[PDB]
Amino acid sequence: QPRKKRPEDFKFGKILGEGSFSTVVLARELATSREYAIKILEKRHIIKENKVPYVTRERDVMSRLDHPFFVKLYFTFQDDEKLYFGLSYAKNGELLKYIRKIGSFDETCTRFYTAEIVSALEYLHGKGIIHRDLKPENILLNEDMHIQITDFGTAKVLNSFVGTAQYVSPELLTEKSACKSSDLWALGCIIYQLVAGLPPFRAGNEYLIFQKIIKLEYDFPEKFFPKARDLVEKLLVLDATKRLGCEEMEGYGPLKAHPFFESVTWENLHQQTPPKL
Ligand SMILES: CN[C@@H]1C[C@H]2O[C@@](C)([C@@H]1OC)n1c3ccccc3c3c4c(c5c6ccccc6n2c5c31)C(=O)N[C@@H]4O
Repeated sequence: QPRKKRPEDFKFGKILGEGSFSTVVLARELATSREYAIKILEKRHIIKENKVPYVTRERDVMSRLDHPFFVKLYFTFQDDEKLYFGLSYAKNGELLKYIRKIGSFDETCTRFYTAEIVSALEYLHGKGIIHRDLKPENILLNEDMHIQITDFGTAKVLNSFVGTAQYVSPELLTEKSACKSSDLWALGCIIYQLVAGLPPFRAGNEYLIFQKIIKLEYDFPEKFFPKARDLVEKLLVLDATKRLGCEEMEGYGPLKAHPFFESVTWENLHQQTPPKL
């Protein structure tokens, strides 16, 4: 394998984002000119906050990801005080950004982008890994406009966690548990948000949001594409074992077979050219 890389091999640039225990900075490797998104974490802050298991799990899960719709971990290293993860750089940023720019997606884009996510989850769940905090802010877009799902610091590899309020599944609020269906629930929310322009469960604070979630309290606007609406209702189901896509419902075949995906060719999605937004 190559020599361990170090800080001096890069020319760090702008900050792409900040997390609670980390900072992601765009860096260009001097010897190759390649751009990487480097996640930086302070060893002391992690130990003081008892996050070692979390950072470790994050690195282990990312090291197993080998698919075009997911972030790729190219390398890691550390100096006396910090940990460095070398990640693939998704130049176009958050999907949420596009959602806001154009308000909402027409049908061709909703279908294309939902298909990529479904295809990514099928690959993720096939390795027995669950994200647990899937959302438009975590789904990035590469230079070609294909998705790049990242942020695995909250993943579970087949109850100690609750992601973003608006995307939390009901089982998480009434059992502290979570599984593949939790991601499918988040998927439903995301599909609803692509078509409507906003997530299904909204309210003044988290308590009120959690309240609507457990009572399955949301509704579709008049325009909502019929087939997408049907898919969403089969995803936003209170009983986790009744969601289209889960093992009890027989997996991904039935989900990918949904009428909404009728015209979709699942086989080579990352080869296809994305519809313009
Ligand atoms: C809430 N959105 C943030 C957007 C911004 O910073 C964050 C922290 C968040 O992306 C999920 N962020 C991460 C968090 C955890 C792991 C990896 C990343 C990451 C990558 C990237 C980016 C990024 C690229 C372009 C604009 C904003 C970006 N942000 C990130 C990243 C990236 O390109 N590769 C890493 O996966």
